[PDB]
Amino acid sequence: MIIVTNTAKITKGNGHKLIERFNKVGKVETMPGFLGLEVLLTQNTVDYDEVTISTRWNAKEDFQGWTKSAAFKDAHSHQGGMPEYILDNKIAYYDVKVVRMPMAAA
Amino acid sequence: MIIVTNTAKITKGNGHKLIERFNKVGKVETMPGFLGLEVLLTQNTVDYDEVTISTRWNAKEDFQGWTKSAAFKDAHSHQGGMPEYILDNKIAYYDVKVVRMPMAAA
Ligand code: HEM
Ligand code: HEM
Repeated sequence: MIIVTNTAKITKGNGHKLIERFNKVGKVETMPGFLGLEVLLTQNTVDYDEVTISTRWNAKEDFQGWTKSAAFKDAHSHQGGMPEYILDNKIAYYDVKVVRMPMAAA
Repeated sequence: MIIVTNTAKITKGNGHKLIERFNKVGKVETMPGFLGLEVLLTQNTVDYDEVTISTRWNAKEDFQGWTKSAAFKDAHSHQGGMPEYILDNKIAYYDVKVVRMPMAAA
């Protein structure tokens, strides 16, 4: 299981613009081995906003299948480019090593 | 829903020791409002290992309850510094803004 994150440093007060763009049903959710997408807003950021798009996958090849897909090319078409309010963008890949679920579900 | 993340930069090759410490049943899974814990290993880190412990909570109050509990005290009795392979420690808090679950492609 892997998580792929795209973390955007955004000019203060503009985070909500990037969140609104992901706040809708899309195509990545239909891909094989997709397990979930979440959008996070970092707390306590002083001079900027930080918005994280996180996607979780059975395996890296499932993510790679999506980035080759047509729907990825359709969802990376009319973006209006990278918005001006985006100061910095980091991408990271994580291996999930331990998962500990609640007792209320056990 | 919120996420609290502790990110440890570790001496390259020693990340498995921290992962191992969390690879067991603990007491945080028993806390009210706890929704899950996972441990991540960042890919393609050059000089070091990076291990992230992420915990998910229904509300900030639930996490606060946990940090005020005798279980958190006892787990953080410490009274002696961290292992020498732990180089740095960063804590972050996130608000979950959007959740998109897998969907049938039809
Ligand atoms: C490298 C610079 C990148 C920029 C500037 C960028 C920006 C954007 C923007 C503004 C959208 C809105 C269009 C839409 O959501 O339909 C979008 C689509 C999307 N991007 Fe990126 N992105 C980048 C790379 C990435 C990466 C690394 C991921 C990894 C998860 C990713 C995942 C997505 C997803 C899931 C969507 C939505 C597709 C859907 O709705 O099905 N993107 N991108
Ligand atoms: C800032 C300095 C910190 C140090 C030196 C530290 C150190 C430790 C150590 C050595 C353990 C081992 C106890 C065990 O394996 O159960 C532990 C437990 C743990 N710590 Fe930290 N910690 C720190 C902060 C935090 C914070 C702020 C969080 C917030 C989420 C956190 C999350 C956890 C979790 C989830 C556990 C395991 C709880 C369980 O197994 O029931 N740590 N801590």
